[PDB]
Amino acid sequence: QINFYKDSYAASASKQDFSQDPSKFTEPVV
Amino acid sequence: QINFYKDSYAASASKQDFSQDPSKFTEPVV
Amino acid sequence: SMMEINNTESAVGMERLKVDISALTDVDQLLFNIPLDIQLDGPLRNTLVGNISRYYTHWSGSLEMTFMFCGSFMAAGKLILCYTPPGGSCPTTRETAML
Amino acid sequence: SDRVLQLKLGNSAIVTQEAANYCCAYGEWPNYLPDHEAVAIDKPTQPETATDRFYTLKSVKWETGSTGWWWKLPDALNNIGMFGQNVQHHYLYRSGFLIHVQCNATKFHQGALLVVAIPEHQRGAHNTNTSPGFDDIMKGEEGGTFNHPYVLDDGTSLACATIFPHQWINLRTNNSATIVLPWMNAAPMDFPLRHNQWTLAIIPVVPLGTRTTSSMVPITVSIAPMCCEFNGLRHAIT
Amino acid sequence: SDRVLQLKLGNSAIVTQEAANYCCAYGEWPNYLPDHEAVAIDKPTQPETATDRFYTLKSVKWETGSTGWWWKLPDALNNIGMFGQNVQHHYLYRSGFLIHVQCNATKFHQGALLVVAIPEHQRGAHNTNTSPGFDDIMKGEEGGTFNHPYVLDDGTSLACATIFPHQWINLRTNNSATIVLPWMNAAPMDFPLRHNQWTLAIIPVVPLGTRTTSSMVPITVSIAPMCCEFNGLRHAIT
Amino acid sequence: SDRVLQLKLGNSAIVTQEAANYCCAYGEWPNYLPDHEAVAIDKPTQPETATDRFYTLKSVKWETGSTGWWWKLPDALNNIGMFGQNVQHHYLYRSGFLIHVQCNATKFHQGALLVVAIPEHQRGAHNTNTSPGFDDIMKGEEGGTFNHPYVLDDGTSLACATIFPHQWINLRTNNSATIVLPWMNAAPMDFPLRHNQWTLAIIPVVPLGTRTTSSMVPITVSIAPMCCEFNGLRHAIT
Amino acid sequence: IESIIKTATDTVKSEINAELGVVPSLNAVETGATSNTEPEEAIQTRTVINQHGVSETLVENFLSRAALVSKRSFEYKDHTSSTARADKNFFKWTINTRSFVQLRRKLELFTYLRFDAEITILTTVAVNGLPDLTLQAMFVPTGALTPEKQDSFHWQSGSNASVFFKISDPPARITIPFMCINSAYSVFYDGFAGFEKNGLYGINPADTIGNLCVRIVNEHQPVGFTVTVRVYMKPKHIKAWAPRPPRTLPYMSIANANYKGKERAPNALSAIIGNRDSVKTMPHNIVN
Amino acid sequence: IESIIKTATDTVKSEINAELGVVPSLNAVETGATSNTEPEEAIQTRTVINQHGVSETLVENFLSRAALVSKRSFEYKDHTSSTARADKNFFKWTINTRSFVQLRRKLELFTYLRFDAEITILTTVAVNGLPDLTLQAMFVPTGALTPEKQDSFHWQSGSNASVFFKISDPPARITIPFMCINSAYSVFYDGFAGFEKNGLYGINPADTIGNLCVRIVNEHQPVGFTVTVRVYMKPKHIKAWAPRPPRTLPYMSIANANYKGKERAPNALSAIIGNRDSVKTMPHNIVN
Amino acid sequence: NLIVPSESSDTCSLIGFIAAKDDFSLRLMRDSPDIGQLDHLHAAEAAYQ
Repeated sequence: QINFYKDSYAASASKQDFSQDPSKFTEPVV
Repeated sequence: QINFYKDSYAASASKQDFSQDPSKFTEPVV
Repeated sequence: SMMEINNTESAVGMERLKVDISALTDVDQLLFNIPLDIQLDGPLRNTLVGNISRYYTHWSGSLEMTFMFCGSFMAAGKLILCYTPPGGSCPTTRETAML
Repeated sequence: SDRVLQLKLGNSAIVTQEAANYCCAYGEWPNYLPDHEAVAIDKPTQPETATDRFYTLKSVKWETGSTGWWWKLPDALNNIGMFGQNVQHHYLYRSGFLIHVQCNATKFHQGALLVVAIPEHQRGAHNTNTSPGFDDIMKGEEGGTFNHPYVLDDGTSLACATIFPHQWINLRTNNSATIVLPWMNAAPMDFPLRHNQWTLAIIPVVPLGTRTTSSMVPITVSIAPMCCEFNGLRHAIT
Repeated sequence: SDRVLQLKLGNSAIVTQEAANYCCAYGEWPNYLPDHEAVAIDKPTQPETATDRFYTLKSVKWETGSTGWWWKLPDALNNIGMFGQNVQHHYLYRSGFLIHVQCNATKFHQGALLVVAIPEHQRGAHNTNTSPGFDDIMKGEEGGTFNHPYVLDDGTSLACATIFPHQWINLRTNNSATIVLPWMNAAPMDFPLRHNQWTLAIIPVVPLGTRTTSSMVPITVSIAPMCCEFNGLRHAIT
Repeated sequence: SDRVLQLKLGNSAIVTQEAANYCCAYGEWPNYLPDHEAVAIDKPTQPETATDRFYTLKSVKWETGSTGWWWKLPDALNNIGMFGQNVQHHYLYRSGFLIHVQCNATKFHQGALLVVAIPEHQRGAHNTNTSPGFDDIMKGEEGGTFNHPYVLDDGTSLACATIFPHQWINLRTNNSATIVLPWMNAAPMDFPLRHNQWTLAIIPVVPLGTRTTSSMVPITVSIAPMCCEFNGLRHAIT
Repeated sequence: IESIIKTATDTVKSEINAELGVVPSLNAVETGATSNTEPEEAIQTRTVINQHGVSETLVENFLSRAALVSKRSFEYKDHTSSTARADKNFFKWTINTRSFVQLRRKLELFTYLRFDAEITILTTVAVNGLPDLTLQAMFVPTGALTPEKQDSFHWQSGSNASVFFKISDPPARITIPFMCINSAYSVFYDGFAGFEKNGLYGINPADTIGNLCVRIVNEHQPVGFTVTVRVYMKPKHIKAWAPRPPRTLPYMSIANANYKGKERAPNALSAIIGNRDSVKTMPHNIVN
Repeated sequence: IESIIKTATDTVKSEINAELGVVPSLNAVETGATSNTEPEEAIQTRTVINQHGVSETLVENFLSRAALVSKRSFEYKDHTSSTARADKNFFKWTINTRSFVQLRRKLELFTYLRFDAEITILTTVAVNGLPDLTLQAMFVPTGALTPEKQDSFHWQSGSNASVFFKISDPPARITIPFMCINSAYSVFYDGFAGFEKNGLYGINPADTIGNLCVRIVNEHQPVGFTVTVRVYMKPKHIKAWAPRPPRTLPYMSIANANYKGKERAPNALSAIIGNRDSVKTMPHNIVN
Repeated sequence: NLIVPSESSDTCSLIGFIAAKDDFSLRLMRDSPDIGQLDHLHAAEAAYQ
């Protein structure tokens, strides 16, 4: 959000990755 | 980044100069 | 930048920077082996690749060993310089090392 | 339709007539190391038929009082065939695996096999603070018997072991599990003699039971490395 | 200009600063077996860096009373490195060779080496009707010393041995011969443990002579297989 | 092609037939002080042929037990010729240097010279806290012998001295190093009698060794100032 | 099929299904696939627009909660007479997720983790008035030279990232980056660190962050104080691979996954889940 | 050829090279050039897209880490009976990179440095409760009038840049600019400062920043306190010229580059690198 | 072999160099273990006087 530092790892936590793929676990078959 | 001072030396460290020339050291010959 | 491959006793000062090789009566003899730990103490430590990397912990990329022969112009010889990737012991015979 | 399955790798081939399916582990098929992920700069040897083939391990006797069996990969294969000679002569390897576990019995036997491939199975010893040594982990071709498979020998749960790539050999339904493992390491390649990425684990969740004449029912394991690379050539170690 | 030569094969590389040239034997560079010439139907393993590299043999002491040295290929290399393990694990092989024979002395020494690569060097024993046995032919990594190199140990002539692919190491002029051998067999592939196609032969036509302090002058041989194929995978034999 | 080299500066000229190359130090050729970098406002005298020429220093006897030799610039030249008279009569100078170190022996001798030009070589005395005095640093035309050249007499390393502008006189390969030094100072000009920017350092990394008749092998140094300016004219000091 | 899922999925209505050939309740566990029987396919459902967000189950939100990783009460006094085992006004700490079991079991849910440590160092002080002590927390890499004294010259921090902070200040929070040489922290390392057979099993030093050498910058004061330094690590920018069974048995050590279990159920070796009377006995039964 | 290099360079694949005339492994050290033998040109490589950033090796990032440059514990008490050598509640300090060897060896890697000092003055206090003392750190130029007392009238700071700060506050951070009369700080000064022959060798006063006169603004309190003032310098906006061999031998003094070395290897005079048995003896050998 | 005539020295020398390539990279900066400091350096007390 704010991130006045020069390093991209120093930012806040990226709590926005809503992409999920359960089908590599629930349906791992070919 | 921020630099609310009136002096350009008072700013943060300029960690952006990626220009390098190793050929004045590794190949110093004519 | 020069390696101290001759990091032994009785090599005092500048004799540590050069490796004395001689004529040999036996076949395919080991002359020297070099510890490759840049980050640890050894021949690579007091080098430009070594002293700067001991300001760091994680290092990558390929090295570059250059060996300048300093015999006479009449001196003829041939050497093999085997970089063995790790896992096993330091190879003591040439048949082990040229693989 | 999916009960018959022929797996042609190299000169090896395995047909099976009671198969369930074949599990492409985490939805990932094995591949060679791409250039953007590559780290070792030298050209890797990719033999493609001398290693990419089914190396059949020693069968283990599936019995009543059995607790389990585990083979750590590639530790099961570091001395077998041209995969073993490429392991001993190279510092690095990157190989997926195609585990095909064979275990059949009659239509009167019962039992269930949790054929589960555990990535990075850091084992734990029981009732001691001493870590498991080299001989307790690196069993080689023989594999190891589970001591407490109910906790998978690391304090975890067998009940949740289906989070890993797994298939079941229910002797009622099928007789062969097939798990196709990709390269599962944080590093792109690794040193095979001191690290094992996948650990095939075979566990009697339902024991072998019948009322007929007790024939020996063994469990045969046929692990095929897939998409082998090998960097860092040197002398052999063994 | 042609005196300097760097030969980069695999992880191996050889520079030489007093070279004459490099002889592409019979005007033929090594290649893999094409499909129209192919016989074995299974896919050959082509490791391309584990074998296609300089395997440096043991040096031999070039002396005054020396008669010669011979190494039969691939018999010199059937136990060395990943070429040796591919030989022992496969029924067939097809490989060219890049022989680079190293022998240097001072500018005061004299001598001439006939570095000649003889295809199908059927040796003969002297003053007997018994054929040379297995131990007389298949010396392995050590190689063999010529008994009568003036007739090349088969009743032929050394004087006409330049009909074969050859180079000379005249210690006056150069110090390294380089012969690049193709696959020289009537068959496309062959069984390596009972047949040798090329025989590197090294002969003192002019002996080592000088008046200075007698340093040991050895002859080092660095044979690199080229364009290796291997069909017919099985267990190792050695 | 690059083994022959003729360096024409002023009335002086030096040919050499076994040269390696000539090192333009830090990729920088000497030039006069530009107007945007200029500080002293008066018009500098630029004699351009009375100083821009090879002033050949005294030769030093390259022996077995020798530790090294160093000449500090322009302290080696503050009393020689028209460079010395321009030094004594002016407060400021700005001059690059073209060091050409001559040292030859036979084709039977061996040895290696680290001809290295060290900018701002603040020397240190050994086993004392007292700084080196005026006589220990400002040796003049004679130069100084290294006391501990393995640490370059300042606690640093000889092993890393190749970070400076350097060339090697390997008596096997060449017999003359040539280093072309620019103006290396934080200030544009400086007072020559109390400061030395470049220090030519000549170090026996491989000592002089042979088995023939021990002729005297000396090391001759020919330092040419380049692009001389001189501001601040006054009486001479010496 | 990778898809963006922000809320839990809706439930479509369904009707009476009487169809040959299509048996959606019948599935094959032996394939290893989890059963794809929808609730529409098994029972008769209504239309439900499910607005329940799945955002709190994100692995970023799962693991980015600053949990305790280190805690040392150490005496702050004259150490001229103390033994050469206790903390003489400084402690080294190899930064280690394994010391405290709430964060350890959460990070050992996965095999490989790629996170940035947000180290918060809470220093608190008790008397054996409170002083306003200044503390240095010099970050030393794994295996590098750790200091030997409080006033040793390793604390000058020529290149090691020291953080200087006070007790009266808010707690010092720094961000340790992703510092593994591999592309993820091997939480479990089935293998050995060394090439010889003496190496410790399971401990990959690439998984190890480094040392956290923490001293008190002030000199020794005439009364002794017990200074407790709590270190809180918040994993952030988290990518997580290959989830594992959560550990049921109690931990024995920080160096390995040894197990003993409780003496009785629950969480025992022979019985993880607490026992009941029979398989047909309901423990929490609604008896009216 | 000057080029912008953000990541380490990629490795192209290569094939079997058997060519006369082109010998890329053969190079000439006697020219002084470092060998341009590419890894493609020496051995047979694969295509590697190298994404390793070179940003942490930047000389700005190399030297802009605030390292210790000064440290004085000085008594804070009645100085009416103390000797006329100790700090009577103030200390002058000629600002000097040479006092502490971690920053000194880093700055002595180069010959000429152009940096701005980011001086952070950490003051910490111990009792011989802690007071909240106010400190003045008056920046005096090189050679100018330094104060003689705590309450002398040089501390009024008519033009000298004083910074007034407290112990309870965050540490006082000021920015000393590039204050050399030359275009770079001569880290090594092969020469003399004076025109007469009495001048100190190696010490250029243009390299010297100035004095840092630091007093405690409060009067003397009835109990005595030991106040330790640590000064941390962060070089910034750094331009660096002509790198040097890093110093291997231990430093002897701050005024010069004298050397004695350790008694034995490592870092000794006759032997910088630690000894081994022979040139063909491998010390850390993988023996199984 | 190393083969010299009767007028060259029988014990020749090898100077071994090492540099790094353009592939090379360094990260995770630390202080150097090549230098140490047991006490204050000499005249460091005289920088305060």
